[PDB]
Amino acid sequence: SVDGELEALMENGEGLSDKNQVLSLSRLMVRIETLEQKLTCLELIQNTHSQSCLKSFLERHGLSLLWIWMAELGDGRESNQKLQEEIIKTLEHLPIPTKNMLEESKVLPIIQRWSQTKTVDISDLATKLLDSWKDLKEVYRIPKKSQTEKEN
Amino acid sequence: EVLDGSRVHPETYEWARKMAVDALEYDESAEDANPAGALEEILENPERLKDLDLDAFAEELERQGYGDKHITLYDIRAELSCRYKDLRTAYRSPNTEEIF
Repeated sequence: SVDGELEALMENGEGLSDKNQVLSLSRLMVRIETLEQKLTCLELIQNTHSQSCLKSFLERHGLSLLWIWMAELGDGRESNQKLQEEIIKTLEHLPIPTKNMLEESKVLPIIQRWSQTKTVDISDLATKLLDSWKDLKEVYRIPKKSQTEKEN
Repeated sequence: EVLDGSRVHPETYEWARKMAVDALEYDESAEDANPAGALEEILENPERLKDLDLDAFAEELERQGYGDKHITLYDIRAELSCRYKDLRTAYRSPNTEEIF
């Protein structure tokens, strides 16, 4: 059971302590559908003080997992603020080192959308999230925008 | 160490790696995605090099401070398309007049 396996990760209090625990959480999040499972993973990740574990969640589609959990909530509901609170506390806690991770995973447009879409204030949380990503490490992608047709 | 079989000068190595990784749109999630794997892979799969906006990349190099590189980057694309392609004209049989 997803809930039983997730509570087994909660059992140490220190969040995800190792690589197998993170992989297990990743695989749990791949199977998670209920509100409390999502809230629990988010709280577990916020409680996960291990930088390498958090980074490995991101490596394991972690932003895309959060983006899917956010998408099911739709573009504006108040009960969802309970989940969005834990989602943004987790996103704030997550050490994303590069800006294109956010472009790939599509979490950023939802945080912008939710910040505008008027008990911890989700617009404050969403606003607290936007700034930390400006400082991300030097990357450029040669844009594949080319109109030269692959040299025949 | 594969570009040693190419005209990409040691100066240019680092730009070439970047071209290969970006041309594949390769994995960027960990340092375990080493550029040498992208080289070998793109070297086998040259069509992926051919669709990049290298002109913008040259602007970026201009922006970092390297000046114009437009022609230099078109040369790294030609190297990866076929390493050390020998440019000598195709050997051809002596013409009748040459023979005479």
